[PDB]
Amino acid sequence: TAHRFLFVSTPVGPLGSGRGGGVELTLPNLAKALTQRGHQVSVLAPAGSVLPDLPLETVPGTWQSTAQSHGRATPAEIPAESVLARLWDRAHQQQADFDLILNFAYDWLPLYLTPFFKTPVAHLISMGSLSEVMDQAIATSLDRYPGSIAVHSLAQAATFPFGDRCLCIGNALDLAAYGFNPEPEPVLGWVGRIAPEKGLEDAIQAAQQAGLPLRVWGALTEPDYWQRLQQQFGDRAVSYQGFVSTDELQRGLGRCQGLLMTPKWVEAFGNVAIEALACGLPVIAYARGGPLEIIEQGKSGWLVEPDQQAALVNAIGQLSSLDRAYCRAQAEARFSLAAMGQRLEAWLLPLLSR
Amino acid sequence: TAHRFLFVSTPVGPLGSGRGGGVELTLPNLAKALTQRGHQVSVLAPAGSVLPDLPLETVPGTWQSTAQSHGRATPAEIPAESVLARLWDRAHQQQADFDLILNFAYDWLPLYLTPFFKTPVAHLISMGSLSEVMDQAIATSLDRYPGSIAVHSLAQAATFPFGDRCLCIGNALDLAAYGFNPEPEPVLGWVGRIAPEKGLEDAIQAAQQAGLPLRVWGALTEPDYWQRLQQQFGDRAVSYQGFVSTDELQRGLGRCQGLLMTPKWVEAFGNVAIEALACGLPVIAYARGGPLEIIEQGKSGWLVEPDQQAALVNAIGQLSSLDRAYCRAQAEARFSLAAMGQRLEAWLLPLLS
Ligand SMILES: O=c1ccn([C@@H]2O[C@H](COP(=O)(O)OP(=O)(O)O)[C@@H](O)[C@H]2O)c(=O)[nH]1
Ligand SMILES: C[C@H](O)[C@H](O)C1=Nc2c(nc(N)[nH]c2=O)NC1
Ligand SMILES: C[C@H](O)[C@H](O)C1=Nc2c(nc(N)[nH]c2=O)NC1
Repeated sequence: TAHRFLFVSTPVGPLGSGRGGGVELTLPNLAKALTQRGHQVSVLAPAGSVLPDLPLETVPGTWQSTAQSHGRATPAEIPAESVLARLWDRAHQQQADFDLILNFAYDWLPLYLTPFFKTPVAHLISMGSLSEVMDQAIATSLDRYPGSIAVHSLAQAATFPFGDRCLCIGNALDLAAYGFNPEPEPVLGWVGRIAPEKGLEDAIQAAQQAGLPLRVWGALTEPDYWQRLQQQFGDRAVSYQGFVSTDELQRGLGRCQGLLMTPKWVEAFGNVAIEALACGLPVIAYARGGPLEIIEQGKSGWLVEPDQQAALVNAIGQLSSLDRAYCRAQAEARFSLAAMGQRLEAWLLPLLSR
Repeated sequence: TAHRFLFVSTPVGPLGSGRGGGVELTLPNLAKALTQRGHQVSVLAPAGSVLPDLPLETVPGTWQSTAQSHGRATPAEIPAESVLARLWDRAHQQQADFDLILNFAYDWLPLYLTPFFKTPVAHLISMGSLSEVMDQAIATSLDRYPGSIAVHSLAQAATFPFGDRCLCIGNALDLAAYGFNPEPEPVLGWVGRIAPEKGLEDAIQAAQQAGLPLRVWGALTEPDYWQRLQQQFGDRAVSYQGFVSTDELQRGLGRCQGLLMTPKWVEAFGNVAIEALACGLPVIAYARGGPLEIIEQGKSGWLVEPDQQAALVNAIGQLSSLDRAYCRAQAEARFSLAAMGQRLEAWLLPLLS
């Protein structure tokens, strides 16, 4: 029997701006996974948002500040004109139009509201543990609503004390949108929000030492940090490609011999890793966080000692030995929408009948 | 036509502690105003709250930081282990046991939560405008739920641009606990924190120029400040008579010929003037804020130019122009539990469905 789902997006910025990071890819991909199984999905998101094909409703208001820019004792914050508050008021108004509401925001409010809704609310947690108030809000929702919380990786789950009670769903891509490129140019790629946690400094330095140009795609979400990188490395240290659509990303990224992933934080998953593999691009990453669950050492990439420049330079030197077709094959075997649709249904359907 | 109400207290501290502020007096007095009319009132409050005579359930967690400590653009905040959040989760769980829920907290969350409740929620807003996020939340609940918001003073109300749509329910005391003293001693009273920047020097200086000792009730935190006062004004100018518990306050304050109210504008809202009037003590207050609405000029007291010693002294010299019995009469007509009960029923009963 087909069901009706409402997906409520992240409040940090509009879908398509890049402010929401990987959520802006994950949400529509999970929506596609369900619509391909016959369900109806609608989306609620901040004003300015764009989404192909699906019903979308947008709500004006002030964006949430990013959780990772605050320390562990920070209170939850609700700004004047908050888009997050507005989104949840609207969800509540329309709750009887859906069988289940799926929250994508790493915020206290929607977790707190869950028992205030009649319709069931489930939560996909995008990041590892960041704050006491969030840890507690997730715990409480789990205590009352077992099975209602999903995560992307076991490494992510292990950052929380209750991580074994979270379901790991991994992630998936719309594989039809990615072209396999068997013949790369002698250049490296890096893809991400241009934000301190992503460690772009490390990748610039490693590419310069390896002697290879670095092409950078990503949203300029932190203009102060971007100017600091310019101050340190100069304006000609990276070739900046802008923030681009999935179709432009996959064409550009496919041309690279490898994707460097150099996060300062513990990455929960890292959509860009699976996007690279989908284009036949091997991934060099630190052996920390989600990439440990994505890459196969010496087959689809390199997992190197965290935070060591020499290891990254060495890995760059061993890209030519990896089979790009193998990377692509791994993407097809593991990261399909069809398989995600199965995992979503196994997660969400039992929450409808209790 | 009796109903069952749930009162949810302020999250700034327990009831009985002093941190609850004016809510310490207001919530029990409004509850009595309703229980004396045959309704049932239960209370939810933070851990450590004490409230004789009413069903009371307490909730653990971190106190909310005071709204006045934050600037106008600051977001609403919910701390880890928030007592405010826990209060409202617990109210929601038990909402079907009540006809109406009355919020006393000057906080974003309860206003926002109002449409998530099936049971009606009303809000008694205790302060004037302090932030954008609180102002907008009150506006929204007014637009969606006309008549659902009350204030204590017509002024506080005017600090908001939608003030005209708030109901003023005024203020109440348990007048049966205050004795009328028709014959005072030749002394003046002052009630407040006994701390710098509270206007105490202004009052001592005026009483002294007028030739009367000053008796004070309140909290002392800095004994060095007390010594400073004694050294400046002489040890006969001012004396400490107690703290502010109702029985000690009513016994002591009624002996005064007048109460001097010399607060800074921030703390210029209301309560102690009605305690004075309830004892038959006329009030001499700076002519700003809450006292403008409470005192009837030249009848129950004198409203004077702020920060001017000559205006206090002139007023003190005209305390014999004022009828103590009339001060008490005004208290019984405006500030009784009976009169508050009437205003509360007028406010809250139309909101029942
Ligand atoms: O030019 C770009 C650069 C990045 N991205 C997207 O940015 C997201 C970054 O997500 P990831 O999970 O790698 O990191 P997060 O930002 O969530 O920490 C990925 O989904 C990319 O597809 C994009 O659409 N266009
Ligand atoms: C990085 C992750 O994909 C996502 O960009 C984020 N979501 C959120 C965030 N911060 C808040 N407060 N809420 C979110 O939904 N920071 C980052
Ligand atoms: C003045 C009022 O009676 C009461 O003392 C206050 N309540 C509150 C406050 N601040 C917050 N956040 N919430 C309250 O309920 N400050 C003062």
